[PDB]
Amino acid sequence: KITNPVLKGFNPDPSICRAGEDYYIAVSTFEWFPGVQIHHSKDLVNWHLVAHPLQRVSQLDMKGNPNSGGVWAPCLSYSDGKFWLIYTDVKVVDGAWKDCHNYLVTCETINGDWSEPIKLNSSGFDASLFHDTDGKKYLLNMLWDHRIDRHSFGGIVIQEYSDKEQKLIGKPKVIFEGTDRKLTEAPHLYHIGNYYYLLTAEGGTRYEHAATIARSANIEGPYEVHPDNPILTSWHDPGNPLQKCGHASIVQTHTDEWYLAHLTGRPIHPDDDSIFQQRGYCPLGRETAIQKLYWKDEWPYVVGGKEGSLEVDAPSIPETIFEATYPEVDEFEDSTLNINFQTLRIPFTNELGSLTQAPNHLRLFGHESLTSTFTQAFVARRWQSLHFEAETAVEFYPENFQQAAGLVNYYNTENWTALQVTHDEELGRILELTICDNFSFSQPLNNKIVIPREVKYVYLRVNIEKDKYYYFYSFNKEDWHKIDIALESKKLSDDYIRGGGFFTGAFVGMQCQDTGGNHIPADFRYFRYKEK
Amino acid sequence: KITNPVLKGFNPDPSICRAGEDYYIAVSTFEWFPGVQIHHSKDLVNWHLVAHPLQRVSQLDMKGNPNSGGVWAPCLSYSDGKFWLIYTDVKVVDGAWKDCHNYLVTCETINGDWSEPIKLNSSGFDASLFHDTDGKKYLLNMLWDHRIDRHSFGGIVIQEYSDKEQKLIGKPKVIFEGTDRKLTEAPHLYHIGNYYYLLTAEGGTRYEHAATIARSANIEGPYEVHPDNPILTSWHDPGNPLQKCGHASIVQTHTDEWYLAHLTGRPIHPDDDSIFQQRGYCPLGRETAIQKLYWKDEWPYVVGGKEGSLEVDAPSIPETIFEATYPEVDEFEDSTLNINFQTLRIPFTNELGSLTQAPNHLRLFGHESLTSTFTQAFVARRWQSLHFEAETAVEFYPENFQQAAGLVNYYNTENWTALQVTHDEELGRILELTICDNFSFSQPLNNKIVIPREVKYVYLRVNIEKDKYYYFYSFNKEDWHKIDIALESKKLSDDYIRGGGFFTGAFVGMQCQDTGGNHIPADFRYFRYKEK
Amino acid sequence: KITNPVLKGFNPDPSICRAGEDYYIAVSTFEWFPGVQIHHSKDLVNWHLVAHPLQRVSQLDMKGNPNSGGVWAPCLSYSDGKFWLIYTDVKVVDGAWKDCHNYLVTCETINGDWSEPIKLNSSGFDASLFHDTDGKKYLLNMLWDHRIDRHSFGGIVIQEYSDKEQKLIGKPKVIFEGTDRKLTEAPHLYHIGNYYYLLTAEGGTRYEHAATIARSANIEGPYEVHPDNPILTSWHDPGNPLQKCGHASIVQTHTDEWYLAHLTGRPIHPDDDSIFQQRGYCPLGRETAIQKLYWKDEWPYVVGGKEGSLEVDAPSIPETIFEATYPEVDEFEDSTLNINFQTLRIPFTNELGSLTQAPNHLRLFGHESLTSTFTQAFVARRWQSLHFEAETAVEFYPENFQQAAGLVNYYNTENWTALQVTHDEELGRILELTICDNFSFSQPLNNKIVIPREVKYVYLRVNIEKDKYYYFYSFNKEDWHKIDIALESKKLSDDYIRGGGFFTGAFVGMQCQDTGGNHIPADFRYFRYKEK
Repeated sequence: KITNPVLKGFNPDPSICRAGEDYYIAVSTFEWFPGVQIHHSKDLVNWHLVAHPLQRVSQLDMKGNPNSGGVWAPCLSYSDGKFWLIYTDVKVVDGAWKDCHNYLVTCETINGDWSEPIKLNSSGFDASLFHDTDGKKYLLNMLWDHRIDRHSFGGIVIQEYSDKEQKLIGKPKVIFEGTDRKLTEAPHLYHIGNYYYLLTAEGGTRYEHAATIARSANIEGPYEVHPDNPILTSWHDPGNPLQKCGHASIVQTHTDEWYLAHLTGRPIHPDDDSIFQQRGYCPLGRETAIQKLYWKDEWPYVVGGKEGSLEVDAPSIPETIFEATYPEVDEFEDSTLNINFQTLRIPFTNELGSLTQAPNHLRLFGHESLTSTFTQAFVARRWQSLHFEAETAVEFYPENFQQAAGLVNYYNTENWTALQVTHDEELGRILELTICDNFSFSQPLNNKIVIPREVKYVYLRVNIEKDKYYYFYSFNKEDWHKIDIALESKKLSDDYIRGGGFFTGAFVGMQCQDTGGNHIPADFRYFRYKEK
Repeated sequence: KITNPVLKGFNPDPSICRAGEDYYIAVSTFEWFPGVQIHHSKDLVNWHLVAHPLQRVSQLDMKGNPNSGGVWAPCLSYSDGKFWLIYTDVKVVDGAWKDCHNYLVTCETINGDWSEPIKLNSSGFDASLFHDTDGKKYLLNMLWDHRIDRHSFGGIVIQEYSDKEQKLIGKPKVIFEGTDRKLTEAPHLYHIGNYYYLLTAEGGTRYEHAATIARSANIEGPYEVHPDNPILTSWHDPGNPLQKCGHASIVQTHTDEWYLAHLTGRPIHPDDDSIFQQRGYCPLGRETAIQKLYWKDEWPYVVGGKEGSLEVDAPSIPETIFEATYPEVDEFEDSTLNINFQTLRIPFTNELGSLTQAPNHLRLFGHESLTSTFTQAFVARRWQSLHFEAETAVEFYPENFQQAAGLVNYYNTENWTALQVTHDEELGRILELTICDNFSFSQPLNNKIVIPREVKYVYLRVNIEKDKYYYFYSFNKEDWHKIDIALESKKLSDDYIRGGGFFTGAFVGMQCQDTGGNHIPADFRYFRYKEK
Repeated sequence: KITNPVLKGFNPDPSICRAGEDYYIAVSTFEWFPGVQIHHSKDLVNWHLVAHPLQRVSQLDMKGNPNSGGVWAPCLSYSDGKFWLIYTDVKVVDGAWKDCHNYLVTCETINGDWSEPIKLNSSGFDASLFHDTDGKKYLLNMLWDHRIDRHSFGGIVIQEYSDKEQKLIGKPKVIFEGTDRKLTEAPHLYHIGNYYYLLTAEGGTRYEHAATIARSANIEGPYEVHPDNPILTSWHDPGNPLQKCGHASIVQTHTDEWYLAHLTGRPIHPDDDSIFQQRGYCPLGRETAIQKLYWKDEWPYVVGGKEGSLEVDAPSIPETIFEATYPEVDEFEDSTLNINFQTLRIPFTNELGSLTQAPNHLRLFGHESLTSTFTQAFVARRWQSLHFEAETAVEFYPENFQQAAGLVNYYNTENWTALQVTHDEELGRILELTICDNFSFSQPLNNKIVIPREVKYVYLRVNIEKDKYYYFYSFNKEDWHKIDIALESKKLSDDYIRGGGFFTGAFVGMQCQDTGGNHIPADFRYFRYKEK
């Protein structure tokens, strides 16, 4: 009944919660704005993107943030008639430190105007708010240890949160130090029956990823780990469809059934290497899956095995399907950017672009290049399948070589490919392909593609076919020309990019840059996205 | 008479200009705030720091800026009864692109409140404003070419600036492409006699650095280069006291004498290598020197040779000495931070610290670590000699290992050494030494230094002795203890650090970090700096 | 009964074979001379080193061989009243190619004078001779594919060997391509019952190492893999005492019992990392272990699980213990170098040293440095425990700084530590510590240790304590002095050193170098080795 992944493409660190008969899953967004994606569902089978809480700079200011910084694992809960969202803003993703700050924002509705952030702490990421049955609230998070002679993951800390005083009270204390899997993080507390279940993620978000659970009669612990721990992991099984299974969250349906949401990666193996050595590449990044749970001796177990299955029995609730959140062909007729579209770090303002200046078009004013962590006029959407076709049409009249606009497949500032309309001093308007492979730049087209002066719209297309993708262009929307270069999809995956931050996924979108200072506009007639 | 360097320590890209009988030199400050350092002089022999124009976030927002980004070479000029300051904010310092934006701010006085920035262009750095004798103004700057098959330095461009419309008018055009020295930048135009002299810097800011000059009857050119070009360079002479001689600016005194301000580096040779292969390390970064000029056949020449001399004949103007801009021992009795003190990227606010909360103390509230490009509670000053002694006393009571405060010798987020008072779970308060060598972290003290509970102030000192420096500490201002580790000064130099940005210099200051979230205060009683 | 590892220390790629009621295991030696170590046993519990077949340059010429080159996995068999030894001489261990040559030498006795080599082929390493029940012989080996678009491991090839013509006949052909574990190598054929069992090693010699088996009615195949393959591997179990379990060989005792010899690594975890990410370091290199087998449905299985156990049931044969092959303190009274001692690449000749010139001493004439792949006067023995104490006494009178002699703990030319008596121009005789960490040299002793002129013998000792080892010295055999530097044992392990060749292990021995040309002698009075 439930077919995983439930949330395809870049949708990591799922935080599932129930509000009456409605189910929500908050996922990490990192540098993508607006921050935190929230999906909704009635039956746990069918889902749809409904909100992005962090829409204001006062809530989330990520200009200048390093790749894979910003919003890490979020925590969404429901209590006292409102939603509670705990999020982090990571400023440093490399080195001995991991400078970050945890905040809290609330809202009675999932898609309403969330409150201004309440400062919590900064001792570590993966902060989570636990609502105990006695009315008390506690904040959990991992402790980051920068000291040389100690492992960076110093354990799980807890501290009571005063709702009235809007701050953490008392003193924090370590309640769990993890198992031999180490890299203990993603703490989530649950008061079920006569025990307090502490759920954590261990082994890192790569292939050693796992979800461990422990219990204690008292909240302070010590916690005893599950007899068959980890309750979720596929490290030992490279053949399993779902990999990197960890960073989970538990939910009890209104039908008294138990499920476990968790992130996962579906890798491709294009190099023909030994899967045991080279586990694979995930262009779709880390996605969200949901496993079913069963109880035995007051211990939760994953139905079908700890590895995680693709097909899972759905709860006993009537089916509720939702309409598509995006049209196959977006004609930009609405004054609001489609919810599936996001910008880098900063909000989409009149400065970056407009949907009203040029009716039925997405106008993007040229700004900084694709290697900039500050201001990019780039509107993109996630790669939610390894078999799709994205397309757009752009009216662009560049006057200098520092002006380019087109279709761009992107992971981070150091990894991307771009097919843009630009200006050559001798040839005039040309269609150029630029590649940034882990900061290794190249413009492989020896024979530049010249664009006739009478061409109003330059049609750009990209076809993703599992391990490879190709670019196509057209001047009249009938005759398409293929750019004879088989680009590798693995180069836009979490497993390929360098750096301490590799927590996003491949994106495809419309972009315009003007490093000359003229902020030249680029008009995109439409944006098509169709999965096979 | 004039003893070079005139501006010691981190003071690169000098832009000298005359205002009546007053002389000013604006230098680059990069990530250090407030931006742009302006020095004043009457006789060109004696100088003193007088102002930092960019004090507001609206003028300069560098939060998140990469190391050596931000404020590059500035251009200070005087015309129409006011000062004109052209500055750049570089966002990207590595890769094919060098995303930056040029701005203009004015002020009738050198230390008054400068105006809000006027957007100019972004085609390249080293922007300069030229005031022609006919009342017309022109903006010069180097053209950055990101394209693979071409040099990044695409020549010198010029475009007329409309003072009335507050914007560049017409179209820009290349007027000079440089010589075989390449890396043509730092364009400065001067209308002297029957010619327009275009001064530029070539060969890069390292040891191949040079200053070239060309002339033309008309402003558009083409420009003919000096017959004995470059007019300034010591590349061919590794033994010359002044190295990296380039990025100059010309000034004509009120006594009708000509001088050439330029950046320079005074390297040390600690490794005992061949100076021809390994030219040396400059812990003091790039400093400012002034050479005397002489005319012959309508061409300027450097007096004493193009290499540059230490002793230069001063102009025929009476001597005017200035009082020290800083006390040997700063007791923090003033509510204003000494002008020689600067912070990283952001302004010094009540959030970061205070000089009023704890009278006669510099209170610093713990923030992010030394590896953060965002918010650091770090107040530092430049190393203006290779023979000095810096000292401070701090009252700190850390409760967790994520809180540390002390003395810190710093270059960038990846290169620094820190002697801080911190907390150990087993030992309590301890004095720890942390080292970040090109992002390689270490804490070499095997035997931790335990600080007794009754100790109110922990005295920290550092002695710089040319190629090496040592840390000292004390608990009662009588008995000093040496930390037996000979730290190398070369590790805090432009020539040692990795990355595309290596344009600052060594700094020494007071710091406090609290990655726990408590923003714990650290009280520094004083800050002593005494050169030998 | 059987306690693994049976062969401790550097003793990889075990090739077990039975000769009546005697059992032998041939292991790889790589650059160490004499080539191939052969151990003997009667009960499979107690073992002892008895021979090194390749003692002549005509058989093995490894002068100039790269680290971890030379003798790779050997194949020892018994048939027609004599022993057959297949060995390889690998010349290239990095890049697209792996230039090597396979040879065959025979001898009626295990420790007699083996014959001159018979050239076989060069298509790949891991050559093995199979003696079929019909009197026919076949050579097996892996196929190395250097071509870019294919895996280097091109499968298992077989070709009939003519004993009469002393050469391979007919044409070779691929009979097996392996499983998803890949890196298929170490082919061994066994004709048991109605099937031909092809045993191979897969997943590489690191932690993904495994032993796979397949069967076929006919020798040409195709071969069907074991239903629960691999039959041996501990990749999925980082907690297992035995790691890197692969490259096995099967033996049927005279008591009709089955056992499986295989290499294994016992890693230490000194960095406090996650064992799932960082599996560990093996200073003892790859050792040999023996598992018991059991048959079911004509398929062999490892008793106790595929991971491999420490305690294994011994065969039903009476216990036969052997006397120690080496004295705790070697006083060098015999004219024969102890069998446990080996030299690098070349044989121990009068040119390198002598046991007769200076009776009761091991005289070593100074030659090339420890970084030379040619001629080193270095006599060493393996580290067969992570808890031992090695000691020696040397009488050395160096006259120049290019002469040094002492105690050395070595892995390869780029990884070692040495405590040697040398000459300083100002201080005279001094004791210096030199370190080569992955080709990064350093002499960390700031205060040089001066040796008084009246000192005849300089006592040198080293204490290995699991993850760390320390050097000690003395001038009178009573008062020891500890060099305060905690050296890491992980730096002399297979998992730490760089390069394509990482197949040996840590050694400890006596050395003397004279890069001046004088070949200065160094007299070592004794060599002690005592395991805790």
